Order: sequence, then structure tokens, then C-alpha cells
Amino acid sequence: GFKQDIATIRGDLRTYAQDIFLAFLNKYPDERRYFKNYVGKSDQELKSMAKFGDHTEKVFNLMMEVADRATDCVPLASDANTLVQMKQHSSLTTGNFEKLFVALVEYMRASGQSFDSQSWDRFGKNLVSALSSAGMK
Amino acid sequence: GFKQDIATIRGDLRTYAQDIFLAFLNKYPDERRYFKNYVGKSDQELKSMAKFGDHTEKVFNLMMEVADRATDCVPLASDANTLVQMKQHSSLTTGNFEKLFVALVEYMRASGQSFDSQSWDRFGKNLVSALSSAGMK
Ligand code: HEM
Ligand code: HEM
Ligand SMILES: Oc1c(Br)cc(Br)cc1Br
Ligand SMILES: Oc1c(Br)cc(Br)cc1Br
Repeated sequence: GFKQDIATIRGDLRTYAQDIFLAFLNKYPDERRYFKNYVGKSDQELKSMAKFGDHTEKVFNLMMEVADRATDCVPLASDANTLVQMKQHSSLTTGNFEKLFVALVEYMRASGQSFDSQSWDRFGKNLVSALSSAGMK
Repeated sequence: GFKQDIATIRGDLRTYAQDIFLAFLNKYPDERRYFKNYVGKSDQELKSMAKFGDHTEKVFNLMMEVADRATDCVPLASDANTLVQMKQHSSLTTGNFEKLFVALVEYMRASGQSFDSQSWDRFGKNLVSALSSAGMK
């Protein structure tokens, strides 16, 4: 289930973080505009840039913390607030987060590995509601 | 489902509230010691008391609001805090609530009406967790 999925992802965090992030950018290419230093760079070029592996792992580490602190896929409002008031997220809307979770779920469903993808979808919906409540447009 | 069950209970609140609260007191007769003048009385006696129906309606009125404000059967922390801080609940521990929800779930399973009894069980467990988080012993 969802708790096992957190363990699966954490076990190989750098690989899953990179693969899911690239799945997100591939499905929604116009989203790459928010990551100016990744424009025009192939996947292998990205993975040789220190900040790409660092960014992505840290993003997914925080996502996994928020996921682990949730109850029945309902995140803490305090965690939603952290995400909204990060300077790096200042120009985002809940739609950018909905896109990430659509890509993450699609990726889970397409993988060899046995994810509770319904629960990630629900977590994503609950997180979007909470981001909105914490002031994200 | 859970959401509709809230509407079902609200639609015949004083009847369901008395029936469920009676199921609780009959399953756990020692729980009458937190209340005044309940011992030594049959169900019909209790239901003709001045205060029994009124008190018990007020309990279920609030229980249904807590359930309605929940997401995925997870109550709000502010609702848990209210229940912990109420002067009328100063003698209570989370075990008292656990027992109430066990009886409530067992009433729903036995009833002729189509309740989502698994969701009420989850809600009760999540409420006990939230009461603990809010500092109830
Ligand atoms: C739950 C979802 C997300 C979590 C947990 C999250 C977490 C983070 C974290 C922890 C950082 C800082 C990393 C660092 O400084 O090394 C960050 C940076 C950033 N995030 Fe988010 N993020 C989320 C969703 C998004 C989405 C949906 C977008 C855009 C579509 C976005 C765009 C950015 C950008 C542009 C940066 C700056 C790049 C960097 O220096 O790391 N993030 N994210
Ligand atoms: C979600 C569960 C519960 C809710 C929403 C709740 C709500 C309330 C409310 C609104 C009152 C005020 C009633 C009034 O003054 O008319 C109350 C009183 C009280 N409650 Fe709770 N309650 C809950 C669980 C419990 C449990 C598990 C116990 C004990 C086993 C308990 C014991 C009392 C007592 C002793 C009073 C005052 C005496 C009385 O009303 O007869 N309640 N409850
Ligand atoms: O910050 C994130 C982004 Br941007 C995309 C995906 Br997919 C996951 C996270 Br966390
Ligand atoms: O009002 C309640 C009483 Br009195 C006991 C249990 Br257990 C649960 C509720 Br709600």
C-alpha cells in the first residue's frame, strides 16, 4: 500500500526522484520553463549536473516526508503551508502540482513495481485542496 | 458511503443517537459511571428521562459535524482539540471513545439500514489517534 510505496521510493530515492521528475517534464514539457538550467539538456546531461540530482532527490525527500506524516492520504496543513511559502514556489499554482501528480500516478501504473497508484492520486488531490487552503492560487 | 451515512443519521438523529448510545451503554455498562442517573434503568426508562435524549442528540449533532468536516475519514485537529478541552470530557481517556466506536460499528453492521461500517471504524480509529495527538491520555 501507500506506506510500502514510501519505503520503495525511499530505498532508491535518487533513481525514482529522477525518473518521476523526468516523466513529469516529458508529459508536460512547458513545465521545464520553471527550471531554467535544465532547458536544452538531455536526460544524461541533466544527471551529470550536481544540482539536478540534488534538486530532485531533495524534492522527493520532502514529498516522502509529507506523505509519511499524512493520515489516510490527508496531508498536514502545516506541510502544505511549507510548500506554498517556499520562495522557489512563489509563481506556482495548484495546477502545477496537479500535473506532477498526474505524471507520478501514470508512471506508477506503467512500472514493473507494484504501487498503490489510487492512493497517490488521492494524496495528490488532498494535497492540492490543502495548497489552495494555504493560499496558493 | 461515509458521507451519505452522515445524511442518514442526520435524517433521523434523535432515534439513531439514542439507539447507538444505548448500544454503547449496554455493551459497556461501566461507562454509565461518567454520567449522572443512568445506572439502574432499562432502555425505555432512559429514553423517558428529561435529559437523556437531549444530551445524546447534542453528542451526535457534534459527532456528525466532526465526521462531515473530515477528509477521507480523518477528522480535523481543531475538532479533536475541542473534544479534549471540553470540561465535560475531563475524566476521559481515548479508550472511552474507542469503546463508543466499537459499539457504533457493531450497531451499524447489525442494522437493516446500508451503512459503510468499515469507514466508521476507520473514523473512530482516526479520531482516537487525533485525540491522542491533541493530548488526551
Ligand atoms: C509535493 C510536491 C513538491 C515538493 C515536495 C517540492 C519540494 C521542493 C524542494 C524541497 C525544493 C528545494 C530543493 C533544493 O533547494 O535543493 C524545491 C525547489 C523548486 N521547486 Fe518544488 N516541490 C514540489 C512541487 C513542485 C512543482 C509542481 C513545481 C513546478 C511545476 C516545482 C518547482 C520548483 C523549482 C523551480 C525549484 C527551484 C529549483 C531548485 O533549485 O531546486 N516544485 N521543490
Ligand atoms: C465523538 C464522540 C463524542 C462527541 C462528539 C461528544 C460530544 C459531547 C457534547 C456536545 C456534550 C455536551 C452535551 C450537553 O451538555 O447537552 C457532551 C457531554 C458529555 N460527554 Fe461527550 N462526546 C463524545 C464522546 C464521549 C465519550 C466516549 C464519553 C464517555 C464515555 C462522553 C462523556 C460525556 C459526559 C459525561 C458529558 C456530560 C454529562 C452528560 O451529558 O450527561 N462523551 N459530549
Ligand atoms: O517537485 C516535484 C516536481 Br517539480 C515534480 C515531481 Br513528479 C515531483 C516533485 Br516532489
Ligand atoms: O458521546 C459518546 C459517548 Br457518551 C461514548 C462514546 Br464510546 C462515544 C461517544 Br460520541
